Amino acid sequence: ISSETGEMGILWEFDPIINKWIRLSMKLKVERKPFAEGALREAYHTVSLGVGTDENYPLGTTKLFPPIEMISPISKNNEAMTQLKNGTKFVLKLYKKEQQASRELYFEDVKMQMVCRDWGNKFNQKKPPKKIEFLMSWVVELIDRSPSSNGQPILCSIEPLLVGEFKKNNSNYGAVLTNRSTPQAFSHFTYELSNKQMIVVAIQGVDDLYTDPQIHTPDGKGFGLGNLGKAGINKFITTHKCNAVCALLDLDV
Ligand SMILES: Nc1ncnc2c1ncn2[C@@H]1O[C@H](COP(=O)(O)OP(=O)(O)OP(=O)(O)O)[C@@H](O)[C@H]1O
Ligand SMILES: [Zn+2]
Repeated sequence: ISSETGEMGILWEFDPIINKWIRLSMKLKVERKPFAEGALREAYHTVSLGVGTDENYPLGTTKLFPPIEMISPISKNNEAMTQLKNGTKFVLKLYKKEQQASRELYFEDVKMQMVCRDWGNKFNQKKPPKKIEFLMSWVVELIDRSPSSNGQPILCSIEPLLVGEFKKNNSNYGAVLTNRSTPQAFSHFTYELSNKQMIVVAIQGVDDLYTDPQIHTPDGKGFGLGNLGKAGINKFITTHKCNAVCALLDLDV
């Protein structure tokens, strides 16, 4: 953590393999205006002023989210310390004018992204023609900012900066928006290999470095408000045509 000058944040990293959140602190400097926006969020260029521990910001005043038993007591090891080290340029995302964004939802979005990141590794283990990867994402509590009209602290999510032409390959409701095979085959892979317990769609990013994915599950629970359940899964099916990569992976037509 550097001096000076920016704003402090509590930084949360989820680690799927121990199934725990890792709580840290960082300092960051964010541009006043967004460089981009989509249906739900605005994105801002940001630079890291370093990552440190959470010692100064005691947890549990009580009523915790995430609850204490979901939090690692040790945080010495994490991705943030290298990927957001001092001087790193990265992206910060805020929900637009939010009504429906509870605290739990931000953590849901980050966890969802980490799950998708596991699916990417699993896809890559089949050695397809093009490997894929999902970016890290983290929750940040912007503790230096005045709480909202309702007294909630300001939350956001952050992720690495993608350099290149950002493209959306499918949506979370049936749209197939480019001719590329790998993104559609990856979505189908997740459906079949999960035994239809889930699907990853809204495959989008620069080349095969993806971010902002969306998972549908049949019960429609969790995975944020973009989880459209069976309906989302079925929409994907109606517009999906298998391609050579699906064939290479031996997926059912
Ligand atoms: N990591 C990144 N690096 C560079 N640009 C990004 C990155 N993530 C998002 N963007 C840009 O910011 C825009 C909005 O971000 P994002 O897609 O995460 O939110 P959203 O648009 O609300 O989600 P959706 O469009 O799927 O509803 C994107 O459409 C893209 O132009
Ligand atoms: Zn297919």
